Amino acid sequence: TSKNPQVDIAEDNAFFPSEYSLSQYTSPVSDLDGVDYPKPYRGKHKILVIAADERYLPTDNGKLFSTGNHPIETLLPLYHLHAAGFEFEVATISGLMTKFEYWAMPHKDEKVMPFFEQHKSLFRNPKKLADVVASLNADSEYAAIFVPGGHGALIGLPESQDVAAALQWAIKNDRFVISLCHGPAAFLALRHGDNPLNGYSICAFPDAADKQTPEIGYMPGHLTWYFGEELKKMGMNIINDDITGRVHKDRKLLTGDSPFAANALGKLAAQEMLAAYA
Amino acid sequence: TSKNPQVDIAEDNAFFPSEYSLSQYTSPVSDLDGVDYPKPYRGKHKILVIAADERYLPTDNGKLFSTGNHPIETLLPLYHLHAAGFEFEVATISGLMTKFEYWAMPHKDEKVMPFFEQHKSLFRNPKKLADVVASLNADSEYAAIFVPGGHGALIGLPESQDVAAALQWAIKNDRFVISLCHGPAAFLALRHGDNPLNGYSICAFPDAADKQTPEIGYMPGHLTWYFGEELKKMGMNIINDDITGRVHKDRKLLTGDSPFAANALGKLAAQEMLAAYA
Ligand SMILES: [Zn+2]
Ligand SMILES: [Zn+2]
Repeated sequence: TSKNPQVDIAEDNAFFPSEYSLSQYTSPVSDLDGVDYPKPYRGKHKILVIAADERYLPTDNGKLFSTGNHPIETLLPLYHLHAAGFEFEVATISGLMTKFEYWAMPHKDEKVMPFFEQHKSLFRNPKKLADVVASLNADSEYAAIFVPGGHGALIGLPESQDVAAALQWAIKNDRFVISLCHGPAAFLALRHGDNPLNGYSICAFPDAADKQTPEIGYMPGHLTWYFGEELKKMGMNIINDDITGRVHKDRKLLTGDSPFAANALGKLAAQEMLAAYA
Repeated sequence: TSKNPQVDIAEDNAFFPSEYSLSQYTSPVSDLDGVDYPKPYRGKHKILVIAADERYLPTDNGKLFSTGNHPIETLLPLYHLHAAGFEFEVATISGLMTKFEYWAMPHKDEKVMPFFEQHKSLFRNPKKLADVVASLNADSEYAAIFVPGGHGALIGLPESQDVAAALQWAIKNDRFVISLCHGPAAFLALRHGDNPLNGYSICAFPDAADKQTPEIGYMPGHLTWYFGEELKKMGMNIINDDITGRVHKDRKLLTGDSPFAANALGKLAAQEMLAAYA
């Protein structure tokens, strides 16, 4: 199994992660489980998902990493939440369709795939974040904001005033905020302004790992910046410097360190949210 | 040469045009020529290009057409204009990178490719249209707005208030407006508001052709709507119902019917613009 990045002919000088990377970090079936919720939430609040509308990430050598939102990271936690009784809505800054890292799609998962198929339109024809934000008030029916990981979360989200307003609303209004892997990079939207996440702790994909993955061809080059240290400059605490599939809780801020943490984050979020709404 | 659409593995159920389509409508070298401008424009006005930030177009059968801006259509006219002394700037509604139909890129063109390479950053890191519009005034240094074709021009542009404001500025301020193929679909941004293009005539890709190309696999399905008739409802006149590589002029509105018209549109635009600015 080669460690060389693979060609994405759709774009100019763009690559998918190497075969080795894929054999070691993806699988045709997920580790989705523990989906037992006999007493589901019966209210109206939904999960607001802020997804990636861009697939290509430029690396330090000019090459583009063909990324986007991680399917395992996005789907598992929503599967648990949907099962727990929480439906979801999807939004992107531009309003353009969600861009997934399909090379990580568990195409043979007899549960995840049909769940994906039955909500495909929500991802394909998302709402424009700004439109959602304009209607926000203390009574808005969103029980939580979910920012899934995938390197696509590094594009736009970390510098969007819309994401900032959104996060500000959620925190100020005592709502849940869920994220994993690189999803917390969006929290950087709060720099230069009121930062209600100051002093919060989370786990996430460590910058240290991003400096190693290209060695195995997960990406065609190095990142041009690291969200970990920036978040630390923004007054946030990152508790891990490695990948173990762990999850963490700081009040209503629920996070995960990687796709290996997706199933666990689902359980944690479902458990925490059910208890709050019942 | 097969007439079956080809798979774009980067996306879910997305396809590039068939081999047949490509053998008959693309080429490793363009028909770029007649680039003779001994007395180039020596002012500051630039060409403002409004490009596509989305590559995937949903068809009537749920399948996605892997499109974007047509490289021949985009590059040839800018090559002539740049040669004529007019540099250019690129903007997209979202600010995300320009998405090209690389399957039409003349990868062996010893002129177009280097010209592309030397301006790549303008396409990759475009300005956000709204930002450009906010700074617009009668003295703004844009001699023309260029909306290249490609089916990607059908996404977002036809319903963007930013594009409407932009076109309104150009017309009201006696600037040139250039477009071809599906690029004029962006003119539909003017519906529901002041429409300074009412009564204008142009040539463009005929709806009739869009209803045939899928038969040869250029697209994986049929369009969900046709910009031709809408433009007609908006008070515009489309002079052609076929593809001949022709170009047309209506005051400062310069257009083309397809990629076969790109080289000619370049000459026309360069000629017309030089005469106006000198
Ligand atoms: Zn559902
Ligand atoms: Zn130049």
